[PDB]
Amino acid sequence: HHHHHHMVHITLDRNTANSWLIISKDRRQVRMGDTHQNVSDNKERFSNYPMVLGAQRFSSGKMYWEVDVTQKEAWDLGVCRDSVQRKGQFSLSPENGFWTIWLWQDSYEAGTSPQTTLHIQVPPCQIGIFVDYEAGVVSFYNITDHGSLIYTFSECVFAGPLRPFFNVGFNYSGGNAAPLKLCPL
Ligand SMILES: CC#CCN(C)C1CCS(=O)(=O)CC1
Ligand SMILES: CC#CCN(C)C1CCS(=O)(=O)CC1
Repeated sequence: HHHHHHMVHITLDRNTANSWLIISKDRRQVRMGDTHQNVSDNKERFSNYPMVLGAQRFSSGKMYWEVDVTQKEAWDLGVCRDSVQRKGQFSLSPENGFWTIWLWQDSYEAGTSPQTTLHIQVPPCQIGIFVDYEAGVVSFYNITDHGSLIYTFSECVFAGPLRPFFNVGFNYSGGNAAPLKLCPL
């Protein structure tokens, strides 16, 4: 792909984080802590899952960023509406305002409803995410495999401002403690 020139500097919004997450001082990395991180509750925090939003809001244009997923067993990545549900249980779908892919139990899937099997020959260590607001497109690229396409959501109905979306995943296994990291431009 040739989307690198639309690179944007993403930072994480502490106020949206699940209360177990630890966001680095530079707001570029997030991981699951082993307990509640001693923050007050607020209506923005994702309550049921280890999720956090980027601070940036996008309502036009073309945007590109990259996320490091090295040695993780489970994660979700993409974009979502600013108005997505924060509390209780919900599925990651375009109907609920999410355009995402994930790794779960040794398979990669796109967050359609129902979910779509992805075909990845080279497990990615970094993911590129491209949003074209006007065109209604969200695309995912395998940076480890020379930028190969993973998945394109087209005919997207964003229906609001978009935020970068992250899920570090649970760590029931003891094998998923590693952080998500926003990679430098
Ligand atoms: C099937 C599947 C999948 C991957 N995610 C959509 C979930 C999000 C909720 S969760 O509790 O973080 C488990 C992982
Ligand atoms: C956020 C949240 C939650 C659910 N928890 C009580 C734990 C979090 C740490 S764990 O290792 O994922 C086991 C499940």
